[PDB]
Amino acid sequence: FASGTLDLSAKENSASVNLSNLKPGDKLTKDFQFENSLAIKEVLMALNYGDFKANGGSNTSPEDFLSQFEVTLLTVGPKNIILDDANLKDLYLMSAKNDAAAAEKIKKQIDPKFLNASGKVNVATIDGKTAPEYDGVPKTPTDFDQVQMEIQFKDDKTKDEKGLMVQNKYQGNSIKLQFSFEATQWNGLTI
Repeated sequence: FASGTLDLSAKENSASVNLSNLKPGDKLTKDFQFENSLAIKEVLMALNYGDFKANGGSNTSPEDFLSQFEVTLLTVGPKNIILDDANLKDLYLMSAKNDAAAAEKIKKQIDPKFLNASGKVNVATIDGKTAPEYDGVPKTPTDFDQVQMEIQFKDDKTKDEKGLMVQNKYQGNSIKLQFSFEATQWNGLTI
């Protein structure tokens, strides 16, 4: 329940998540508060992954395991839902590769006001609105909303011909995630 502090003045801000010893339905939650007074327009989130291990589970595909997870990301001023149960594979391909087909899957749900041309997602809001929605910046830039992230192992509940839970193919699997957060100037370049 302890929030994480991302100092936007820092060179790189990233948060890692270890997905290990989980079972379908499990959720992981983390809060982030930004700190700054640089002229920041956006804070762009992207996802990377790695270190997949089968650990005796029948699945040996890193991507298939990744595809079992969803992320909900919101900001708190009411709560503003930016990403709602976005599939982690789709989010990886969009935000790491700017893959167009993957972006289309996310664009099904997301308000394009949060989507950066690069494929990364803007998570910097002030009372639920992005900074460029405002008519200029005050002499002292307002602190950005708190960010809340929820990662869940989706629970299919599908059985096969043998009556076994199909998602047990992932039993034992582990993988590591890293979410990056990049502050941008008002011209859109990294600070």
